[PDB]
Amino acid sequence: RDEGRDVLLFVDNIYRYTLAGTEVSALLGRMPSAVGYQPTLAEEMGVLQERITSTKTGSITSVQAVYVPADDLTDPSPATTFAHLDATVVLSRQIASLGIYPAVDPLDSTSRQLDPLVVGQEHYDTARGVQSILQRYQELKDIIAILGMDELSEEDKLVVARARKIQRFLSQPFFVAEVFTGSPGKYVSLKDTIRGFKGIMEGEYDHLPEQAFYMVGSIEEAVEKAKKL
Amino acid sequence: EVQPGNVTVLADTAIRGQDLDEARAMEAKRKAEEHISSSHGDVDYAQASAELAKAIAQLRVIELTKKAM
Repeated sequence: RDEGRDVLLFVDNIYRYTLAGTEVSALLGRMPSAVGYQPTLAEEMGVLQERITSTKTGSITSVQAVYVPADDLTDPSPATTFAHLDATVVLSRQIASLGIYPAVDPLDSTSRQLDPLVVGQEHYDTARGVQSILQRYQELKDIIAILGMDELSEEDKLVVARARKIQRFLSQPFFVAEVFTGSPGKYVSLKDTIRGFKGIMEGEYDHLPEQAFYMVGSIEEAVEKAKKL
Repeated sequence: EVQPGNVTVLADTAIRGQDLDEARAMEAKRKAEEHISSSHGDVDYAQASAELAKAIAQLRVIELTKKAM
C-alpha cells in the first residue's frame, strides 16, 4: 500500500483471530468479559481492523469472512465487528434451508454506500423497493401460516407472489460451486440485476411461475427456463 | 293451483307488484354504484373474528421459529 496504490486483501475468519485471543485470555490472567470473552475484545478487534484502510499513498479493497458463533448475531464477536465494515452482507441458515445458495438475507444485509447520491437513483429505488416488498412479505408470513393464503386481500396476495419471485431471483449458481453441484455457474451485470428486479416489481414477469426465477442469471434466463418448465 | 286431487297455494313471502319491485330493483342498482358497508347479522363471527385479528396480529411467531416459506 505505502508504495503501489491498489491492493486486495482477503481474510478468512477474522473470528478465528479473536477466538484465538480467547483461548489465551484465561491464561494471560485477566477476568472474563461477557460470555467468557476477553475484556479486550473491543480493542483487539479495533487494532487489527483499523489497520486496513485507504491511505493517501494507496488504497486497500478487502473482503473478509467473519464467522458468527451458534448463529447468534448478538454474540460479541459479530456484534462489535459490525461497526468496522463499509458493506455488511449476512448469510442466514433459514435462507439456505430453502435452496437459495447465495444465502444472503437481503433484509439484515446492508452497505453504508447504498446511497442515492452515490449509486444513482435507479439502483437505490430498486434496492429499497425490493427491500420493502420483501419485508412486507415477512409480516404477512404469520397470518398465512395460521389462516392460509385465501385470507389475504387480492393485493397482499399479489405482494407475496411478487416477493417470492424476488426471493428466488436473488439466487444464482457460482462457478466455484460447480464442483459439488451440477449447476454450471453464471455472472450477472450490475446493469441486468437492476433491469430484472425493477422489472419483476413493476409486474412485467408475473405470468411466469416461481421456479422460472430460481437459480438463473439475467431475467432472459428466467424467461427461457419458464419454457422448459 | 287446483288440479285433479290436489291444490297448492304458492305464496309470496312479501307483497309483490310492479311498483314495489322496481323499487327494490332501483335500490339494488344504487347500492352497487356506491361501494358501501352493511352489517351481516352474525355477532358470533364478529367479536370472534376481531379477537382472532388482535391475537394473531404483531406476533413475530413465524420469525421466532425457523420455518420455510
